[PDB]
Amino acid sequence: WAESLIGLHLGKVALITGGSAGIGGQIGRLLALSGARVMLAARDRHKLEQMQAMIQSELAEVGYTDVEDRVHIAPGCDVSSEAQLADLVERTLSAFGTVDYLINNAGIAGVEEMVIDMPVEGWRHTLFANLISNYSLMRKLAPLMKKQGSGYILNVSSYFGGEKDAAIPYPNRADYAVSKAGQRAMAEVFARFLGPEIQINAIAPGPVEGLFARRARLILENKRLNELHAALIAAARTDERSMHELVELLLPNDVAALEQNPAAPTALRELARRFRSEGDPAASSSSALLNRSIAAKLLARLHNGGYVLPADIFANLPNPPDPFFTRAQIDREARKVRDGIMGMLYLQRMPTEFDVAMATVYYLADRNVSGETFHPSGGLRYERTPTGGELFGLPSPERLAELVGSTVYLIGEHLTEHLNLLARAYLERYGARQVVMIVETETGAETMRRLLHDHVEAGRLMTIVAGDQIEAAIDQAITRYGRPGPVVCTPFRPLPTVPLVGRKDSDWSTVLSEAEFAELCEHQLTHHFRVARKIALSDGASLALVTPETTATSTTEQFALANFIKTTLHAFTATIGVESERTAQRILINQVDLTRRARAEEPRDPHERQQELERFIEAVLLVTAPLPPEADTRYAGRIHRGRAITV
Amino acid sequence: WAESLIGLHLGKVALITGGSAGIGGQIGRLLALSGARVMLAARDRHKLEQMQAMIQSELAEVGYTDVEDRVHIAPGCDVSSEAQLADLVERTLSAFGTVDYLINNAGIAGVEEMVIDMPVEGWRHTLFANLISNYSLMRKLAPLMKKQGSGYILNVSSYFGGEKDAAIPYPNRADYAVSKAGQRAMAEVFARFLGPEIQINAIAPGPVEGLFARRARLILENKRLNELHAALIAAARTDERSMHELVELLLPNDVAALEQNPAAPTALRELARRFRSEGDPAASSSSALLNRSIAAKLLARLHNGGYVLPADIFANLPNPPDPFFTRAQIDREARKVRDGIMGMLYLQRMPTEFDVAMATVYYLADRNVSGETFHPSGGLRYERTPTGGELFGLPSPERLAELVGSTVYLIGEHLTEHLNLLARAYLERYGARQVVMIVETETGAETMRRLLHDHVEAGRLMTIVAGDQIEAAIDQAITRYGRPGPVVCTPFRPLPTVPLVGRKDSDWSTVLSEAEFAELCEHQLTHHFRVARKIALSDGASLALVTPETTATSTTEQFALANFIKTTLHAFTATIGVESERTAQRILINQVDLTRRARAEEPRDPHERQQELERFIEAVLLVTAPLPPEADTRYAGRIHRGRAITV
Repeated sequence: WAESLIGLHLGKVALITGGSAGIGGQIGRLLALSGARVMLAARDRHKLEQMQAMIQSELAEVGYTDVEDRVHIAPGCDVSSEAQLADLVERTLSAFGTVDYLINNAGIAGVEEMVIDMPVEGWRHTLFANLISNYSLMRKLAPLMKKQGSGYILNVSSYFGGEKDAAIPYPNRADYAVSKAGQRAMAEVFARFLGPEIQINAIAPGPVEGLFARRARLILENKRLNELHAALIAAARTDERSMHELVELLLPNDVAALEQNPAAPTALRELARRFRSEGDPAASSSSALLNRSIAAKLLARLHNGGYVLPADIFANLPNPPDPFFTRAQIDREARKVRDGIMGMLYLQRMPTEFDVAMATVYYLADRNVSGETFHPSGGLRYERTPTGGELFGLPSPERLAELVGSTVYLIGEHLTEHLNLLARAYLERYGARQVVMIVETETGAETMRRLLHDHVEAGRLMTIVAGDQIEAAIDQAITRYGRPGPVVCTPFRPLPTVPLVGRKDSDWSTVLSEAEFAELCEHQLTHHFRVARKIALSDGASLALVTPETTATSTTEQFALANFIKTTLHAFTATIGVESERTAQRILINQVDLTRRARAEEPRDPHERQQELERFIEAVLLVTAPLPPEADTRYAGRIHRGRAITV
Repeated sequence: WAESLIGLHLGKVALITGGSAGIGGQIGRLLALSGARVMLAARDRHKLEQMQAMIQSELAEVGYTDVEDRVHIAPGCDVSSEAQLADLVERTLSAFGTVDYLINNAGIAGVEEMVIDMPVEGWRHTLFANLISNYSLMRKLAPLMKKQGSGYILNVSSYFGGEKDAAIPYPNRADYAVSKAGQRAMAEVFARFLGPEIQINAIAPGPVEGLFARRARLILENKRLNELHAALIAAARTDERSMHELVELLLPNDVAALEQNPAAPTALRELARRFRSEGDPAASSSSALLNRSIAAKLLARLHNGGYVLPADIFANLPNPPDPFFTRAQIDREARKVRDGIMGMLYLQRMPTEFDVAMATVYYLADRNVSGETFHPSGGLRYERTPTGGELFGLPSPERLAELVGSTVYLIGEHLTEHLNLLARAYLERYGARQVVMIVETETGAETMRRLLHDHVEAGRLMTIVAGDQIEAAIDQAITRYGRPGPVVCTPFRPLPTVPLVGRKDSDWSTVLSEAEFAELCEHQLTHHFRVARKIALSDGASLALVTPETTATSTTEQFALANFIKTTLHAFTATIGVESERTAQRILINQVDLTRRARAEEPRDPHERQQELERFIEAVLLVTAPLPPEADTRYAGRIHRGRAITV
């Protein structure tokens, strides 16, 4: 079976991260059998030593000599740590000299929560492990590749990272999806810079063959949380009771008593009815509203949304008797998950790690591909959200009427003209009651206060300085000015103008640093994640995520980084749109792109510029004007969530 | 170099069409060296015999025996002929029994004209050779593959056939592009049906290494045609002279005299000035307007657009002295073409046919991919048009004002509700002067006349029966009711409901026939091509191409065929949009999709249905309301052409 493989990569040196198991271990194995010298990096020394032994034993069996010189390991390697990645590269270059192939395979599942349950530090950790690590190793190894005149960077992404012009929603996995999309986007935008000496591609395997009760149980506990949270948020909107008083109705922990209470809000009585109808009579979840675990995670959502409740509100919650969910409900949801994955597959057969690695090692022999995403497995039935539509007009007069009397939050700093035009559109054209302008710095606040002096003097434009504490700034806005209806989130920072690759004979000293690439992710991805999380938790009606602006005079490097961010953020927008849709959250989340693919598409004169700024206002109004609630059908609801439009 | 290849496909039988040369000859060669038995089909016997000899000689050299039994040829095989494809399959199955791999490689360049210069029979010929041939061979060979429990269909498409969710405009190549897109779309939609026994994928190589003066000269002759045609059409719109009288200004064939004529229309005097400024003083094209060849092709455009001119109008045109274009202008355009192709490549190196075939033969070993398009070469800088945006509202009141007093042409038959709602929107809401309803049959005409009785009785709705003569029907409309402003083109026919695959142990007697697949292309692709060609030639202001309707009750087979058509037509729309943009044609051409990917996205109740039909009217108005001509900037012009939106 190895006959077609032996000799294919003879003389090559490969670094494989995550090389102790999974597809990474198999790529390491087959590259070694193909004749490459390999460094396998991973955390667990013991698993790495076993993999190294098996590969060395197989090389000896097919007739390699000095097998200890052909397979090295780098144990205790956590790719989320920049220091550990520098140590990995020093260890690899000491062992083998210049790396030919960087196989950026290492990956973690990430937080595995909905965005509104996702710790900000957990999201950042996923980006460090899964995405920033891929740039960091490229930044250290590409200079040596360019100097020797050849190299290959392969980022191991996923089908769930999307594809060119299409995002793939991955609910409960936004951190992972964005990381996977960023791995592909890095190949798409760096290929022109790294050519002609270096190839950069991604692989995006689908599901591969590699507890299921415990996951099905978490799905059911998550559904109970979502149903309770959505009804409490909906009730609080139109009831005179505070959220504290609404949550008190839950404390007897009695479904039938909540359903039958004529003074309970309709959203809570209808929910109680659903718990009885859809419930298993042998499950305590059919007669009790929640348990302490769901209660704690619900209280965290409410607290994270600026709702005022005492920390001990659930201290005396009656404990429902086991089972909360029956083995029958848990097993039915587990079959639904499993059957869901198997029904994705056109070929009705799960690919093996071995088969994917084999297709990958054949693919690495191709010298005429860069910027591409290879699907070593595929044929998948799954939802996709096309991105990059440019032909739109205004929303309906019915949706625009819903802006009258509204509280608008605008977030930004660098895009002062956009922010001014938006504030004035919402206030002067569409009868918003007030705009809260949330900027990064006092200097930004003063720039906006001078641009909007008339509305400031009239009490219609309030300014808040967020710095690096956007969630506390939004809490200040909720407390002082009221919860937001429409929200527009622009980036505080412009894109950097440093080189993305170095001259062949240079040290690359000025080239985008590992720390600068992290900062890019912080300012252009994490910023929107933090706002989306906080705004959804705080019951905002709508949220436009706005990418950085490219113009006819942007540097080629700014175009590359802009498109990196635009592609990567599409994964976020698509995922959180579907997560929100499927959990009955009102909020509409969509993306408005100020980034284009090519300078030739940008406005060239003042007239075309005016056209562009009018399209920007139109685009933001198209995604932020709320749906009159009768129009939020299943059909219209899916259209107005998780989409991106290009100005 | 063959060491990794020998044994990879041992025991397989492959049919390769176009197997005498190019990538096809190399795939044939490398599959044989890999251990496959191959049938190579092509037209020229002599080239096939040479290829067969070289491959047989190389097999003998690497140690195969009985090499005459391993490489057969099928000369005189024209894949555009259904009879010849049946003969090919009989010949192949006699030689080898069941085919494992169908390599649908054969392809022609096609007409290589803009749509408005493309004979309808030439377009049909391209579809027969390049697309319908791929279904025809699959229809004959898949039953045997399914019966034996395994098979592979590979369609050799092109990067210029686009990708999932993105069309790639290929000006002067609409027939080729649509054929290439259809090859990919066939893999995308058939994979679920052909699984699990059969894999179907496409390959989409970019430019490959495989007169250039003569092509550069045709580019310059084509530019002169386009500039003259655009100015005559523009002038005729707002001058009281007939096109015949406008063309008389050209007969002295004197650039300076046309520029200096104070009574000549501004569009023609400005064009004459451009010919002098941009011209080579040593070229006769700088002092003469045209030559007999350009004159004949111009007269054909005008005649094909229903303009009345005598056939001999150019009989006495003075012949400009050679050179019309200097070697200097021809060589500069040839360098521009060449440099254009080389500047597409991130890797700055042209892939070889050998390298692409090698990557392809490795790819064929992967058993876990279906429905995919593999790029064996790639890393290309080129324009793309994302498709499948669903979030749009109405066009601007300024664009809607431009509908007042307009002549609207609606084409269709099956979608009677859509046609009624459109006629009534344009007439009752947007003050169109008249609607010409162009249907296929008398029964369709009578259905629409009864639905629109009020507007019929009032003289606002005229009905024409086109049958299979849509161009003559449009000529009747021009003559009797005046040239069209906005035009909406819906398909006459619904999608068929026959099976797309047969049961394993059946003869497949009821499965979509080769003739039925041709008819699908005729009704759902050629229909829109014929209308686009005729409407652009006839100076229509705008054209919406509308795909077939899928609903929550469409058969799974109708969803597959709908999506086939939607993807394939996107290639057409994107190509003709850019062709029109780049040749200064006014007309706006865009696509409105009534087809969705999945039944779950379709409306489920009467309310969602009303929402959907309102979105349809909005979408058609968004692409058909003309631009007030000051707004048709370079920037706004590219936005409003070649796009697709999904209702």
